[PDB]
Amino acid sequence: PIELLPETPSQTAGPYVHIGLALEAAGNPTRDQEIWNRLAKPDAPGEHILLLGQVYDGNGHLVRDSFLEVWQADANGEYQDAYNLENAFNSFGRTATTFDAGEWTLHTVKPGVVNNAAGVPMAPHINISLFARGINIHLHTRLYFDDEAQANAKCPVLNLIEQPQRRETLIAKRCEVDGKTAYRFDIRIQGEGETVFFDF
Amino acid sequence: PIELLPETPSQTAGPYVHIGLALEAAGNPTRDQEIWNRLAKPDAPGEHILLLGQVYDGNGHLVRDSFLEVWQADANGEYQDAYNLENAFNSFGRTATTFDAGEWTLHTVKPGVVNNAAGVPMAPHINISLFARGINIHLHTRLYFDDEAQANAKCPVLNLIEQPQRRETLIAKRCEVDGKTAYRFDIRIQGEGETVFFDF
Amino acid sequence: PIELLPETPSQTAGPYVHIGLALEAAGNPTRDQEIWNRLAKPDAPGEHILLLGQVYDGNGHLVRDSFLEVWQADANGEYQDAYNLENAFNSFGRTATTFDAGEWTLHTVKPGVVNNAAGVPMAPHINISLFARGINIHLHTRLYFDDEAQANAKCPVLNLIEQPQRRETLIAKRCEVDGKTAYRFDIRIQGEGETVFFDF
Amino acid sequence: PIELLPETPSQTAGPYVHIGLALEAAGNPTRDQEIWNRLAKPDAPGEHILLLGQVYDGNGHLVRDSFLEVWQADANGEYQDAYNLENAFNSFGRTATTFDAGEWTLHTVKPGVVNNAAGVPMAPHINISLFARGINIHLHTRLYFDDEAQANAKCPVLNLIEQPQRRETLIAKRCEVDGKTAYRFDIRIQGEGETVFFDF
Amino acid sequence: PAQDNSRFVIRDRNWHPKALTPDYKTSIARSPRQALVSIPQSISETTGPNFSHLGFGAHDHDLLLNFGLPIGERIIVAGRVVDQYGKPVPNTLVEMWQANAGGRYRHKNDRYLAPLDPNFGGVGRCLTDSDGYYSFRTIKPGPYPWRNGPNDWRPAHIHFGISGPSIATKLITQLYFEGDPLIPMCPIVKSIANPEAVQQLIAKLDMNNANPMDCLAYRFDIVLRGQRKTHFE
Amino acid sequence: PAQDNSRFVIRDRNWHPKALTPDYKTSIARSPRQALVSIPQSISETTGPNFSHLGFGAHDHDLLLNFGLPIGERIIVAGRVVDQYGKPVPNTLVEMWQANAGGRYRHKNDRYLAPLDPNFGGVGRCLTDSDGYYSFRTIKPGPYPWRNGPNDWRPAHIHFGISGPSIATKLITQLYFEGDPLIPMCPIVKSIANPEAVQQLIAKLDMNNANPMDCLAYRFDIVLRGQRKTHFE
Amino acid sequence: PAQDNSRFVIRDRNWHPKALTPDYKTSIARSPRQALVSIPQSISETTGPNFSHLGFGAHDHDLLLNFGLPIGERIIVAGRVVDQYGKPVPNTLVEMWQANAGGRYRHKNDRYLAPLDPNFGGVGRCLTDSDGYYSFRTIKPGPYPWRNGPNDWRPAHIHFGISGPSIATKLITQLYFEGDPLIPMCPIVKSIANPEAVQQLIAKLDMNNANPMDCLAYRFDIVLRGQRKTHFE
Ligand SMILES: O=C(O)c1ccc(O)[n+]([O-])c1
Ligand SMILES: O=C(O)c1ccc(O)[n+]([O-])c1
Ligand SMILES: O=C(O)c1ccc(O)[n+]([O-])c1
Ligand SMILES: O=C(O)c1ccc(O)[n+]([O-])c1
Ligand SMILES: [Fe+3]
Ligand SMILES: [Fe+3]
Ligand SMILES: [Fe+3]
Ligand SMILES: [Fe+3]
Repeated sequence: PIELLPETPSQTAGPYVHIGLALEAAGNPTRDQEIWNRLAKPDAPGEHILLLGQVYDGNGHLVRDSFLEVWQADANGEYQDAYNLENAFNSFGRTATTFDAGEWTLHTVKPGVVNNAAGVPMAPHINISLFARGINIHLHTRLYFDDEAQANAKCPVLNLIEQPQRRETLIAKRCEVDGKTAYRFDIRIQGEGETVFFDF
Repeated sequence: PIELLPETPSQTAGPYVHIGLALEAAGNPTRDQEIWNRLAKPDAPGEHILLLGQVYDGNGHLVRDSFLEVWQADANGEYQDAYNLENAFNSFGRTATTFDAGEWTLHTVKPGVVNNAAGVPMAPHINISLFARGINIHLHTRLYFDDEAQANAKCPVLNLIEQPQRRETLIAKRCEVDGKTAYRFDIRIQGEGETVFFDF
Repeated sequence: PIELLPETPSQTAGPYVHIGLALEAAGNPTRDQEIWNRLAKPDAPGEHILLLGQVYDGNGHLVRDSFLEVWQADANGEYQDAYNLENAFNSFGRTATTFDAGEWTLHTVKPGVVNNAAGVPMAPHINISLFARGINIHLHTRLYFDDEAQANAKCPVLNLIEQPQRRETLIAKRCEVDGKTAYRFDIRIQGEGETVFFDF
Repeated sequence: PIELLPETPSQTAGPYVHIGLALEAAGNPTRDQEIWNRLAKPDAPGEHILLLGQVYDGNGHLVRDSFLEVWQADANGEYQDAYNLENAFNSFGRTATTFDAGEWTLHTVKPGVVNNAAGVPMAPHINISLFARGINIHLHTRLYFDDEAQANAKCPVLNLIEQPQRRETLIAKRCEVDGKTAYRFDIRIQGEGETVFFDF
Repeated sequence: PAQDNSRFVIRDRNWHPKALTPDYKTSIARSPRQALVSIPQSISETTGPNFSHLGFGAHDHDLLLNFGLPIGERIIVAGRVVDQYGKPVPNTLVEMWQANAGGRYRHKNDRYLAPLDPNFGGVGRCLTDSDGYYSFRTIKPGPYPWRNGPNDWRPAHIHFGISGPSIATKLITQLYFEGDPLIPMCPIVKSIANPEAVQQLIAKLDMNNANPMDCLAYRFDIVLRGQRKTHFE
Repeated sequence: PAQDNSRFVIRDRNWHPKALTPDYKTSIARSPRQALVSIPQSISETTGPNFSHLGFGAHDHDLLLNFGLPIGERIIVAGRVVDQYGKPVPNTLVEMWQANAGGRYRHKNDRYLAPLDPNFGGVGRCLTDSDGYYSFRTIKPGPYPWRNGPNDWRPAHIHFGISGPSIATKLITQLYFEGDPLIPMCPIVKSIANPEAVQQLIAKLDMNNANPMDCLAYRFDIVLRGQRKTHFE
Repeated sequence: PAQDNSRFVIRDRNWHPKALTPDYKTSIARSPRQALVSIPQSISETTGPNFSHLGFGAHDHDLLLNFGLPIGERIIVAGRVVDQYGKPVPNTLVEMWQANAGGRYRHKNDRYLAPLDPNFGGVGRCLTDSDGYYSFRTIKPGPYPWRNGPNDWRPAHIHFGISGPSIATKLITQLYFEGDPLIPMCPIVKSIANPEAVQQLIAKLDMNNANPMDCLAYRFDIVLRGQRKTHFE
């Protein structure tokens, strides 16, 4: 059969990922521009929300050295690839869990619907990649919203998960933080309530 | 790199281990001198205690053919290596679980404090080696005492265990047997509440 | 390590190099445009000088079949790579030793100062490449002038030559020919007073 | 034939040898006890002398990074192998050439006569080992004295050099420095007047 | 905005290290037990950020000046980023981090006894050029002991992060140094089943890129998922 | 004028023939006894002449017409000039000279008893094209006896001279012909220690470039020192 | 005083590097042109100094303490000194010197641009024990550019000096590190004609002798000329 050049093999980010990708967290001086966790400026169109969560290992212990990357559509279900700090909204962000509490947060807006390759609309979602010590190759997951039940029910992606039970592991629980709309998304890497991870 | 001679590979002790290492248990006549479960004679200095416990497999079933070896310092935190049945105290002992109930017992004294290589004191502890059928290479653990909480919190060994909850797995629970100070130390080879095992 | 394609290996020019590179000397008809020993036209800016010299072998015998190539800056210390017979000055030329007397000659201007990679000025010099029968790979040398003693003392290149006595092998001796400013530069390939050759 | 383990191959001492064996010279602080160029204390028996010389390369240029080691008998023709800074005399010493002038010196006494393996007396001599950048494996030589002509004429060692003219290269020239008996011993590594180097 | 016009060659998950690789202790509790759920590529996965407009500092890629001079072996780390088809990946973001010459990281959590270097930070970033080329200037890191087995030492390495054209292509990996004897012994390295794949992570000494009398150079090419256009979709 | 923007890969002096190769008798008295002094590259060494404007005659490269027809095997000698990186070297000067079909050279000093050919001069020059290609039309030269050992014969060869982008890249070499049994016996050839280096001087029969019922063709590619941009200098 | 009781196996001058090795430029003018003169062993040659009473400092063998902490890779360098007969060489002087982590020597004449390390001197000495064992604690040296060819780099190495029982055994050499890619490209290494001889200069990674969470170890054994008693003289 035809064989292409082989992709460079992945390796764990390690415990010190911060020094390279989350300068503040490493407890180091930052540069002029840094890719961080505030995707939308207060003047960005759409519903502003606060996202937060913890990450658990197979023992139910918090993963305090995790690093996440996010990719989402704006409010109009549009992907803004030209990254720029000046932008009112950027489709890409980065976050990390506290070496203490071990919670991560992101400041953004609820993404609008986009359609799949077949033209069927997917429910509003946020694409996440998880990195950390002990993770050889990063994990892909998607965040869904509990207040989008009707849409969620129809999701061509969500509908691919054989067992309905597992689909729930993907739905973020709406709440409020300091009177602001917040959504909680806990990631269970292994065991009870293991979060669905994807391959693509 | 430099390669030395390889160490002889380990093999399970198998189910009839008792015939060689626990004569009585095999239900065979003993020899004049046997290494058994009484580390101290009534006239040995220090606080006389009784140690007892069960061993569980990954299914929560008793392991009734286990064999254990113990190493500990005397009441003065001294290691007594010259093994002698005449001695008032021997730092080394042997025990096994009953083919019935499946409980082991040891008759010794509460060990004194020994320092690590860096000169920092370790909380009183008993070094344990576990052997049996199904175990290819013996399991190393340590037995600490619940009534030594202060020492425990500062143990350079206990402290190496990343998760605090795991540390608990190593602490024996003080009780009394026939009005005698006893400590119960259950071993969980696998699963829920799995005891910490070491490498050194 | 990384390995590139290897460079085509050098071979001696041989005794008949003239037929290919110095038509006149081969005693053959020349083409309309030949690359020769007259770098500057009479109307060229700078101090017009004549260069001459002989080439000696390890026995002290004249090498009557040598071929030389020269590269030098103009009077302003500028390298003029756009070779044209129409130019008043060309940075490049060729010359050869007579089958008789065994002396070569060049008609040029005294070159201006050029700075090395580090911004340090080099004393006025002419880059020379020697070719001939018996020479497997061409010899690189530099002609410096005796009347630039002050500049010469500070040349970062001349200064790389470990032994001061060897530096003198690179200095042409100012004389006059037919009332014209000339410099004599003898090359000693091997032995007593061997000329410094460079690798770069 | 019988093959033994091969000897570890020699490598040049390099330009910075001083850092390891001639601390002062490197321009670094010395340790409490250093092996140096004063073999004899002023109160040592025998004829006190000062030794000095230069080392030349094949071009007749000074070797200014040369390192030397000496081994000689005491005034009674005795080898004192137990090296001690307290001794009035040590058979072993070290010296090096000035990065400036390029001259080495030694403070010792004239060695007495020692016999060869066959019982034949050898003329008074000092054994020398020369090390340095560009010297892959150290050179061995002997220093003889011009005022011991009679002895020299009969030295079994000197007599092994086929060419009488080559023997002269090993004879130090007596002089005086500040009213003290001195001997000059220059070393020519290569060329005209090359010094006899030995293999043993 | 971005658009769905590309498809990316499915990753070979037998080439990359698996999730559970017992000798690397932490993977035990940090690897899923359920199978990954395969999903078709959509715009969500086939697009990603372009950092063409990120405001990069002048010394962003020069660890020798971005934090006196650091102590340690001066070197250049350069190479190219191509896809599986052999096409260059221009204007892509490459980030790196490493420990100093002694194996010490400039991180709070690093308690190794080798000292920190006052002139050294250990972070760099570079956007590939039109030809997919990148370069960094740094000092060669030292091996680092870690709590895995009782005497485990990570071979000298530099951590890398590459964005590529989509989130489907983003990758994190490590660069090792040619001939380092610790390579064969490391359990993280060994997380990779094929020895051929291991070779892909080894930077080669590149005497051709070296600055004489100044610094050595290492060549490290990177291959991301091959990109193709959709057809008969 | 010329600018100091490039660096050239340092020469491999064990690849090229050494200076002292005793079997080639002339080398003995014409080889330096001192070591070469290495020097950093400067504008002086990294620049060189550009001959794009030299006024070439129409048959400069055709030895068949540039001097009746010469007698001998009519061949085209063509190829490409590239650097070590494989980059083509456009508009570079390629000069060649050789003996006639009989091994006689049109030079006064040639006393060989093989006669001159009234129609043959034996000199050509060609400026490489946009792609690094050059071509000459000539006749295959004949081996030539020479006063070295008592029965020394040079294999059939064409002398070549190549300018390149700088004086640092300038080279003089010789082309040999595929299968020539004289090759391995030649002391000049053997000046080169590596058999693989020798291979590089052998032109290959190129039936694809030949003109049927007219002339054959040989292929000879030339590789000049690799050229790179300066970095972190 | 010393006595003539031993004979030393004759050195193999084809094993050791030769005096003239042209690629090592300086050897050209510093190599004798005449043949060495062989002489029979006498008391002069078969005796040497014994350094048993030299008053060594407490940290003479510890480069981490003998000059804060030096920056670099902490390693122990240990081995044994035996004769060709395989017999241990007890109470013998072993001296060493080397550059810092960045390849800079603490020497006046060293002008390399890599900086000096405030806490590193680079010299050590150790008297072998009863069993011929020696050991040093130091940091691994960096490669160093040197003025030989235009782009020559010495592999990381440690200079060693060993006394032995007599001046006949005294030796100076260098230690190299396992797997260093610069090894095979070095003109000084290449002064050794036999690749098997080169192997003896390579120190091997010694995980067994390492201090977990602290430092690595390298093993380097040295063989001095074989010593035998006299017979039938
Ligand atoms: O625990 C890990 O995964 C780890 C520790 C150190 C290090 O350098 N890297 O790369 C990884
Ligand atoms: O179940 C076992 O592990 C077993 C059973 C029999 C036997 O002889 N040994 O050695 C081992
Ligand atoms: O002496 C020489 O170097 C020589 C003689 C004849 C010839 O054809 N080539 O090429 C070289
Ligand atoms: O020129 C030399 O011989 C030389 C230069 C540097 C170095 O490190 N060593 O060992 C030797
Ligand atoms: Fe790391
Ligand atoms: Fe059995
Ligand atoms: Fe010819
Ligand atoms: Fe050195």
